[PDB]
Amino acid sequence: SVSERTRIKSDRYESGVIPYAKMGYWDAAYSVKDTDVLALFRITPQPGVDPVEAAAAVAGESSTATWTVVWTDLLTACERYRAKAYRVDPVPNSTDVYFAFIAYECDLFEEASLSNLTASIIGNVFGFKAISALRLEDMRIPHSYLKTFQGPATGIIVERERLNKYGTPLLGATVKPKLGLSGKNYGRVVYEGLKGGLDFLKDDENINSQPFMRWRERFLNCLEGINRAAAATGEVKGSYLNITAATMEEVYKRAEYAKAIGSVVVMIDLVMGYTAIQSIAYWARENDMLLHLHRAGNSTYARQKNHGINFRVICKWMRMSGVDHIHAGTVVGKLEGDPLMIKGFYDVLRLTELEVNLPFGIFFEMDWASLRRCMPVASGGIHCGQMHQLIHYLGDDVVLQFGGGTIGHPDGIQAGATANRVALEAMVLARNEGADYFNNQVGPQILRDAAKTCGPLQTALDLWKDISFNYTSTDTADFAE
Amino acid sequence: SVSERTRIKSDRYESGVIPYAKMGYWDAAYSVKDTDVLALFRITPQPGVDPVEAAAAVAGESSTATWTVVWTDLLTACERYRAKAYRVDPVPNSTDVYFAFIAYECDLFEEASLSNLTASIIGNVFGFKAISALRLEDMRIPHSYLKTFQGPATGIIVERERLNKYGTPLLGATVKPKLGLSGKNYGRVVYEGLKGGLDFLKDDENINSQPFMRWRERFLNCLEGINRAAAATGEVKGSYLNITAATMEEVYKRAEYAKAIGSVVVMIDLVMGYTAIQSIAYWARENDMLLHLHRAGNSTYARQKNHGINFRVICKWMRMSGVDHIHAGTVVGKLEGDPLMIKGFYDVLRLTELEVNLPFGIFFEMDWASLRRCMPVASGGIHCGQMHQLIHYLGDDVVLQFGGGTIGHPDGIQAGATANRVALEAMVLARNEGADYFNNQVGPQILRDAAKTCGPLQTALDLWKDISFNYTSTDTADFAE
Amino acid sequence: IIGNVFGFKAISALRLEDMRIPHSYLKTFQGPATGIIVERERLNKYGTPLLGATVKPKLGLSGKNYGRVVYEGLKGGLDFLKDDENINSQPFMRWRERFLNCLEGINRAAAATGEVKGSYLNITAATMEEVYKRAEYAKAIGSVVVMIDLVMGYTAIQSIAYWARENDMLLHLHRAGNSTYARQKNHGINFRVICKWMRMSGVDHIHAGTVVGKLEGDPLMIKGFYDVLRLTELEVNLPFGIFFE
Amino acid sequence: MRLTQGCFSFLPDLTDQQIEKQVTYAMNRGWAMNVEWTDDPHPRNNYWELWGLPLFDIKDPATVMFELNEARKSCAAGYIRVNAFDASYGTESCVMSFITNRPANEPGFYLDRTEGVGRQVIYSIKSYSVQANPEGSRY
Amino acid sequence: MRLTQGCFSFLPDLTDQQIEKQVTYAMNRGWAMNVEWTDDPHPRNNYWELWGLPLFDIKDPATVMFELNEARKSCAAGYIRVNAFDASYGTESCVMSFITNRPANEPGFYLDRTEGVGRQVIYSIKSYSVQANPEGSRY
Amino acid sequence: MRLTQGCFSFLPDLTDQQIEKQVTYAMNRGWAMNVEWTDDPHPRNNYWELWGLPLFDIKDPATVMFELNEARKSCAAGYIRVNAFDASYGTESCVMSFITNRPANEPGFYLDRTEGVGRQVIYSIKSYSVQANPEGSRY
Ligand SMILES: O=C(O)[C@@](O)(COP(=O)(O)O)[C@H](O)[C@H](O)COP(=O)(O)O
Ligand SMILES: O=C(O)[C@@](O)(COP(=O)(O)O)[C@H](O)[C@H](O)COP(=O)(O)O
Ligand SMILES: [Mg+2]
Ligand SMILES: [Mg+2]
Ligand SMILES: [Mg+2]
Ligand SMILES: [Mg+2]
Repeated sequence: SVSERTRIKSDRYESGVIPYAKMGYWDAAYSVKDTDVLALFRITPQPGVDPVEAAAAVAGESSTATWTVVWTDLLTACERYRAKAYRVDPVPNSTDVYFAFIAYECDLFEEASLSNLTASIIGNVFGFKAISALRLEDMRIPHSYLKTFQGPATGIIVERERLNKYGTPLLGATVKPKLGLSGKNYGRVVYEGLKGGLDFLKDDENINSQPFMRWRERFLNCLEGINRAAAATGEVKGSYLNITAATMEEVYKRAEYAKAIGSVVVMIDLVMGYTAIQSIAYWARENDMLLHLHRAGNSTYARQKNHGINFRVICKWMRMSGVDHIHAGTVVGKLEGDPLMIKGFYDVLRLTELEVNLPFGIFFEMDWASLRRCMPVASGGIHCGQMHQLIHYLGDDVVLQFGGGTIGHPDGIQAGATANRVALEAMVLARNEGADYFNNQVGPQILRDAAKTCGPLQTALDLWKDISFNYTSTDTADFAE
Repeated sequence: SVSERTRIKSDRYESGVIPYAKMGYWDAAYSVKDTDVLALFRITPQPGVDPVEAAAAVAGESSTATWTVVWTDLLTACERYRAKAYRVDPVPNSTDVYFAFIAYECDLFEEASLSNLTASIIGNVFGFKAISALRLEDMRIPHSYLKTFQGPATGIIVERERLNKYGTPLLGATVKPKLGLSGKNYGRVVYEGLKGGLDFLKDDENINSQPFMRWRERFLNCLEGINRAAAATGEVKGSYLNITAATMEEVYKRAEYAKAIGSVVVMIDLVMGYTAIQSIAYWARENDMLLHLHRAGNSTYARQKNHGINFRVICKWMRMSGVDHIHAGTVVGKLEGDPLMIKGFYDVLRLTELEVNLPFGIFFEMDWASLRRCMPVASGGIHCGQMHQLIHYLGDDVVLQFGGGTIGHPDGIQAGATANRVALEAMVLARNEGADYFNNQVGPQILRDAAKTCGPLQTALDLWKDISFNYTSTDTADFAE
Repeated sequence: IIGNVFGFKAISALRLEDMRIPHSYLKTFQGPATGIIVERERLNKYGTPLLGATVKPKLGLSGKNYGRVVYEGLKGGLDFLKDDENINSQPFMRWRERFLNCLEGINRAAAATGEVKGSYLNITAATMEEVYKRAEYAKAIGSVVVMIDLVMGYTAIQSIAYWARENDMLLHLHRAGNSTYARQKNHGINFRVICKWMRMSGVDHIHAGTVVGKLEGDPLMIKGFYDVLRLTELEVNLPFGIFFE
Repeated sequence: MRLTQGCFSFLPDLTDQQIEKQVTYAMNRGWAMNVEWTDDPHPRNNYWELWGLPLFDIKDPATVMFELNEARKSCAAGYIRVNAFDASYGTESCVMSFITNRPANEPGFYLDRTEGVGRQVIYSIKSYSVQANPEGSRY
Repeated sequence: MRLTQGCFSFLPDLTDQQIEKQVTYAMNRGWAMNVEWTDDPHPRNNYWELWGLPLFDIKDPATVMFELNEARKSCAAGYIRVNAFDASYGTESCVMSFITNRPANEPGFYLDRTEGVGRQVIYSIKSYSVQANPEGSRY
Repeated sequence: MRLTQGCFSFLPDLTDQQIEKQVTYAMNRGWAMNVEWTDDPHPRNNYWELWGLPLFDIKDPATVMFELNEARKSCAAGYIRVNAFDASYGTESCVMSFITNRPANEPGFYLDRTEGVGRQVIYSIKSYSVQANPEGSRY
């Protein structure tokens, strides 16, 4: 009878189920604090679910709530820890889809831990029955949380100082075929491509260690090819040695090996996951290593507009974690890339602060707290005939990677590299002189002009001139300019 | 010149672009080998794209191809390494959606590396422009690849032997509120819940280490509560101590601490990523620790039928990696869960081999190569009034977790735990006696009968009788029985 | 497979002739640390058999004189020399003296010829700790190759085979003791099975017979042994002793 | 206190009729039954004493009930449990274990606390019945 | 061989008119220009010699061209590069560097190989011009 | 000295007739052939320069001999080797490599010795031709 006598009988904490919007997780008058973490969700409620209740449900189940009232809330400063949905707008040109802004108290999150941030923001709410579809579109990571993270190990500025390369985009290429090559032939391709003009090559994302080539064989042969090309050109050269592996112990073993033999750079795959990524980003800073992130698996959740995580959020999480490069799209290549979305991704990675820019998908103002800048990488189905488009959409601080577009050259790997570099430098020179190079009657002419004195470029333009990848995008803007 | 004289002039290896289906990645006559890795994709081609060409594109860009021909293929046993799309069927009751079967040579994949398997299968193809939507539905992991993986550190059988608990589902509960509790109050909730009858409690997925509670405070207080409840009951007791952290070094530190103080179990979050998961699964075997996996973030790619990764594939990858528990759905709780899909997930986790069972989403026959069985965990918005449904859908080898459904009890945490345990044991006893317990006129009566002599259960039935989560599922079958 | 059944009273003689090791068990083993293909790439030698020589007398030479013989043999054209199987560390020559002097002879011959050269430094020792110490020392001074004796046994062999892959070292296996069980037709273990077990364990070389030299070797059996070691798969070939695909 | 090992110990003590139906259930699955006794209730006392061999070939639930009631007549005061074993590949383990007999009074346990390093406590669960009397004289 | 440091070294040597347009482009962005000389072409020779101070306040490209051609008259045979510095927060670094003068003949480099542990090679890139003659007399 | 890389360098320099027979042997095995040049004879100079692409789709030994003689006309003084590549599963590697051309005079190498820890010597093999002159001017 003592349990009967001491039952809680208040409106808010008597046992039972009440709506999340009545549990403290909805407050249209809430005043956002500079220290709050903010999230923008695209919410598609199930039919018959109130849109504000859905927003409050997301806010509650990603902060402190569960499905029924619990008295143990009263052992805490419960008001402080509840997240607040504070704004629910209809999505333009949709009928049952809403933009929901949610504010989270700074103290909810473990310092410097991407795994903890994501455990709250994306942990459970995407599986909630009451929501038919849910997409994390943007986040405002507050200055005070960012300062707990390292940011890029090296960053764009120090990277170019380590390479002694300033004034043009950087150049790279994935070795092909994706799988099957031996370590000795891998070093040959790397040697040829670097000697022919590329700044970098890279292991394919699925080149780790396999029966046809064990990883130490690849690393040693590639370092012979790298140093050969550096002595043949007088330039710093490198190749992204892939240290992706099953366990953290093996990743570290491959990273230490790459450092011991003098590699300027290593690469990792996103499928390794946030905890390994954060560990190796700290390692890369501690060991003077450039850290290239291939975004393997990103499109399983980032492709569709109705559900998942927009890649611009991934960009923030990975710049926080501290990778030095991340693949970020080409617009004109073989992988999905709406240009307004892509330009937004590149700004997220490269700017010192973000302004609201709805056509670019930038929904929050956000200072980057002097975390270093992350180098976007444009890769996949591109060729030097598109150089005017690449320079226009993607700017100066980017690595343009030409795998098939280098190794597919009929006159050999060196010629393919030379064609790509001549196209790049000719385009940048003309841009700087004032040419209207993005215009289809101007850009292609700049390249044809340079090709009159560069056989490799003429051949490359002849071969790939008509190659385009024109498909309708899935990840598209909601606002026009 | 020499390069012009030695240009390759064959149909297949002269430079230029040819369709993937003409590059060796399509073979309707291919004979599957017992050592092949097989993948089933649900492919939605862009308008105008040939469905077989799309399947060949996925096969090529997830194995050895790029977008243009490369002579370096000829330095390899290139025919051996190409993946083969070998069957493309229309999806029932759909236009322009196809099931595509693709076979991959065993030697493409690094032994024991989930990161490498996924780098190929999901690395890039989900962002391919030519495909408007892509979903990985199932995989046949060959016996010879499975034997390179550990499988569950402990497994269902040894877990029940460590706990000395056989004959009923196991019982658990997430501590609530999700965030804000101190370490001392966390141990209080754990003590009360275990003493009241639960086998386990657990940290919430976002409880790691935070200003309101640092992780060592929680671990020490919980181990006082655990040992107190064990001495009060004569049972083995535990609580999933969450070791999720930013870096592998910190995860290991928390894991070692949990072992040092005698915890039977730790938990990790899927957001930590595959490499950390594999590392800690090996650690858990080496250190006699049960390893509970919370699937945080899974629904960002697993929710929608048109795109992403079906959770049954995640189940295979995580059973290979070696977690001992994984959250796998409730059917009747607050998170998405079509019953045929759920039943399929549970079979994937618990059976020694899989038979084709299209209504359950099992598209491949697959032996599990004596990798241990992984314990499904049913959690989220369930209560003891649903016990007949839980027993029917989810079977014997499962942890049923009642967070709000324990702590939300008006007569306190012990009462809530006792209500859940009485309901479970009464339901299992009646099932074993032969009752038609799943019937709505029978199951609820078994519970009402037990409630006549259990005040806590009567109160819980009174409070939550009318609570359901009836929404249309998104992840649904394509075949009926 | 061989634990107790060879001693059972009820069988008067027992010989293990062949084994079918299934694909799914093989994939749990490393196989050769380096293998034939990568070995020739490390040596830059393709087109002919490789060439070697055991230093003689078997026992008694000093480390300084061992290095002289290695220098002369390599400079004269051999790709390799090797320690004798019973050259480990002894009063007449402790092992570090041999290792340092051989590396001077090896590098001298390499500079005299423009070729990669080496000598199988024997790291066979009483304990795993001492074997590792000798392997690490061979690595530190730049040897392309070390050798081990079969008498060290399967657990040390598997340990050092993993070590050789992790440390970019060729691993030569001398089959010391093999003929105590592999010689007679009625009883023991046929060497083709040892070939399978040692290729699984991951040695890079193994002694496998000459046919025409001073040690036992019927050509049909020898040719069978070489197929077991070198082919990507085996077909039933009863004259050569290959009983399983 | 009530020892709540076993899978039905939050329900009242099982009648012989209730036990027989659980045995019938186990045997229709093809599971082998056995009977075990202890008077050490410690949660880590894995190996209760065997009452004969497990009944592998037995097909009539009445024969399991016969052995259970013979164990009840013969064993000292304490606990008896009945177990069901599934020998099939993938399990090869117990799949059901419940208590069929318990003492009239169980004093239970206390928690011994040894000061470890730092704030760590070294715990031992101690049984009042075991610390007081030897096996066979505990209840 | 051709030293391909600098961002336009895969194009022909820049004329004075082309250099002026690149300078005009840099100064339009508010970047500061400077001129630097070396006769050590090593890829890791970070610090080429300064030709005076960077031209922070200079607003007319002709003044940069004036200093470049004075450097050309005064410096020994070797390399001259022109750099553009962006002192803005977020950069505070060079953002353009290209070669404006190179020697008539560059012998280039060879790769020195030292036997490391295992199969590891310890590499050194060695300049033919530098190993042969001191600074000021290399070209 | 004589560089004794290659598999026939303890035999006299091969005639064109002898080279054609080796080429015919390789091609009858289905192997692909290529031609490579270098003037760095260091034993660890793994990547000699490619003369075009390998001759994958060539059936006539005269065609290989044609490219070899074109390489001999165009390349600077130094070394040419002919290789045969086996792309078959289980090999996927070179299976024959022999020298077809060598300079009139090869000075060879010396052994550079650096004092390591203890008695250890850190060795470097140094080519006289390479240290004296850049690529293309060594012989
Ligand atoms: O495997 C591939 O296809 C690539 O190596 C490109 O090869 P090519 O250069 O031959 O196309 C890159 O990994 C993709 O660009 C990754 O895509 P993203 O950059 O969109 O993540
Ligand atoms: O945070 C949560 O909501 C829970 O603690 C449940 O709390 P309640 O028991 O109070 O509902 C679990 O993490 C979810 O069940 C996870 O979902 P799933 O099992 O589908 O991955
Ligand atoms: Mg790739
Ligand atoms: Mg939770
Ligand atoms: Mg001998
Ligand atoms: Mg004591």
